[PDB]
Amino acid sequence: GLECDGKVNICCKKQFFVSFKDIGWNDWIIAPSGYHANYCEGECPSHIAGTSGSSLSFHSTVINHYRMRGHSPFANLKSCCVPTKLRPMSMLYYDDGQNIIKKDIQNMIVEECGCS
Amino acid sequence: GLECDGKVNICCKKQFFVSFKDIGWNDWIIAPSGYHANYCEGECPSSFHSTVINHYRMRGHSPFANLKSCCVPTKLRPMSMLYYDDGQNIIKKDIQNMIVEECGCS
Repeated sequence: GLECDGKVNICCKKQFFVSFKDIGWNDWIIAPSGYHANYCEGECPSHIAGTSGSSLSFHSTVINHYRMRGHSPFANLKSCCVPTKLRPMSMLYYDDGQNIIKKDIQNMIVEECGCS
Repeated sequence: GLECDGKVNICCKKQFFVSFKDIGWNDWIIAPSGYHANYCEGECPSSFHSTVINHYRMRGHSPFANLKSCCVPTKLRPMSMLYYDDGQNIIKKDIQNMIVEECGCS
């Protein structure tokens, strides 16, 4: 996907450092202390609706069929800058099961952004 | 997530069938003849990742304060497709990101 930079106002990927101390979950999360989660933000004008960087999925291609030619409700449904690919991250934490757990938690890190 | 009925106002999956004959794609796509593509619709009012973003938005934090949460696909499934290629060979291939399987708030 696109990453933000000087003069990029459309949907793009930016950094976002998560501190577990800062949000008060350092009591249950042992490791890591904080990590690069990233995030997505910016305008989704119609000429990039549904895209994920320089790819357009098959699903997004069907939706754009309807949107390009103004069918309802697809002509109206807004397009939003959102993660389209995320990665898991190993975490060590206290869980209710009563104990300390290590496991890959899915969907922790934004790898690619796209327009819904 | 949820599946839309006509009652729940929160983000849910809307069932939506597409015929390839209908939209003119059946000259390239041999099989299947259509499928349930589905889509997302519904409010995202007041994912680990989305979770942490939500935390900061709820504080007055000038990064995420104005960042709107949207109803978007959170899982998509592949489907087996048979189609002609740019050399008119019949190709059988799993195509990814064909079906919206679940919807969530961003």
